[PDB]
Amino acid sequence: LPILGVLGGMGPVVTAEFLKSIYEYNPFIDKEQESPNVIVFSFPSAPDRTGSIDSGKEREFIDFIQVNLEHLNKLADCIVIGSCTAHYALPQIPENLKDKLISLIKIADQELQEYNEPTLLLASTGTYQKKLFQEGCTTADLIISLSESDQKLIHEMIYKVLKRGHDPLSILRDIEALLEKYNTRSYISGSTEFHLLTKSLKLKGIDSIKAIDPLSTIAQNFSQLII
Amino acid sequence: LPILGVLGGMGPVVTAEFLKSIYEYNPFIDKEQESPNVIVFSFPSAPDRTGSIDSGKEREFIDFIQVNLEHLNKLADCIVIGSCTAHYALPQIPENLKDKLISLIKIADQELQEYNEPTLLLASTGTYQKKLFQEGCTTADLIISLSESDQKLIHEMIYKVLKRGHDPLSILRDIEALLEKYNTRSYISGSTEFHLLTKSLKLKGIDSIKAIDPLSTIAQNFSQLII
Ligand SMILES: N[C@H](CC(=O)O)C(=O)O
Ligand SMILES: N[C@H](CC(=O)O)C(=O)O
Repeated sequence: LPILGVLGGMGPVVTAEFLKSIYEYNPFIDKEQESPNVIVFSFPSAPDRTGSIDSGKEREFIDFIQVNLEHLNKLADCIVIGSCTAHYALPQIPENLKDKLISLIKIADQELQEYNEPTLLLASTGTYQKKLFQEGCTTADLIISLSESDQKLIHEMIYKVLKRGHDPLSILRDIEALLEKYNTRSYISGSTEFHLLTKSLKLKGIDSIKAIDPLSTIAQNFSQLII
Repeated sequence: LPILGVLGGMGPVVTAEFLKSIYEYNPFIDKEQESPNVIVFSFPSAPDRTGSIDSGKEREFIDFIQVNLEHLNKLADCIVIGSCTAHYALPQIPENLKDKLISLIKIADQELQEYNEPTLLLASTGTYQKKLFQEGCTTADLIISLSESDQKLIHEMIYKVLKRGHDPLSILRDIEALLEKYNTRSYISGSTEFHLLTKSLKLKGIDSIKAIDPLSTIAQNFSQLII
C-alpha cells in the first residue's frame, strides 16, 4: 500500500490541519482500511526557515532536512515538505533523497497553468528572497508579487495569527483588501499556513476567491499522486 | 528534545484530531521551536481491531503492532497507540518494545482515581470482550459497564458517525440519555473516537459532563509525560 511521508512541523498547526484535510477529502466507503496511509514528522524544533536565511546557519537547517529525508526515504513511497520556504534547501540535498519528493512549488505551478489568470503570491519575506516561485514556476508571468511593505504584513499574519492557531477568518478582510489592491480574485499559498485560510474559506462557502493551495491539492488528489 | 511516537490510523479521523489537540493545548510563547515534537504513523490499513478478535487472524494484527513498535522504538522517546481496543495485543509483544509505551488504559485509570465517582465506559464490543479496563484499572469498581444492547449502540455511533468524520455533537443527545440511564455525570473514552466528542463538548462549553479522555490528558500534559 502507498505511504505518504510528511516532513512537517513548519509550522505544527498547519501540519496537523493538513493531516485532517487528507482524511476529510478521502472519506472511506465501507471500511476505513481503505483510507490513506501517512507518516508525519511534526518537528517544530526545525530552525526557523526565514530566520536561518539571515545567518551562516542555513547549513544547520539544510542538515535537518537531509537527515529527515534519509529517514522518510526508507519509510515512504512519496514525500512532501510542509513548508514552501523550506524548499530552498533542495539544491544542496543529493538527487537520490529528492527522488520521492513532491514539490509544493511544482504543484502550485500545475494548478496555476490550469487556472491561467494573474494570481497574488502570499508568502514570507524569506520565500520571496529565495525567489522559489519566480525561479521554479513555468507560469511565473501569471504570478503577481507583493511589494515589500505587503510582504511584511503577510509575514505578520502568518506569525501573529495563523501559526498561533487563531481563527484564520480573522485575516480575511485584510486579504480581500490585498486581492482588491493587486486587482485579482486569486492567491497562491506561498506560505503553507495559507492552507488554514483556504480551509476556513471552503468551510464557509466563500467561493469568490480562488485559492491555489498545494496542500489542499495533495489531499484532494491523494489516490492519483501517491504511488 | 523529547519525541512522542503515535501508532495511529485506528481510526484516522481521531488520529488527525489528536495531533491538532497536541498543539492546541501546547501553544508556544515566542517561537514555535518551543512546540511538541511528534511522529505519527497513521496507518488505517491496520486490520480492524474488533474485527480481528472474531478471527484466527488476531495473529496478523499483533504482527502489525509489533513491527511498528520496532520502528517507533528507534525513533521516539515515548509511544502511544491511538486505539484502546488495540492494547489487547500487548501481552503477546515482548517487554522490550513496550518500554516506551504510555498505556491509554493506565492514563484512564489515573484520571478516574483522582475523579473518584462512578463513570460510564463507552466502548466497542471488542474492547468490552477483551475486558481491558476491568482487568487493567485499579479503579475498576468505579467503572459502570454498558449492557450488551448499549454496547452495540455505541459501536454504531463509533462506526456510523465518529469514524466517518461526522459532527460529534450529533450523538450528544443519545449520550446524555445513556449517562442519565446509568445514573452518572461522567464517561470514559473506552474508544479513542470519543476524543472527538470530548473536544466538541469543550469547544461548546458544555462542562456538565466529565470526560475521562486519555488523548486529551496526553495532549494537556505533554511536557510532563514525554521525556
Ligand atoms: N510555513 C512555511 C514557512 C515556515 O514557517 O517554515 C512556508 O511554507 O512558508
Ligand atoms: N477506536 C479504537 C478501536 C479502533 O477503531 O481501532 C478504540 O480505541 O477503541
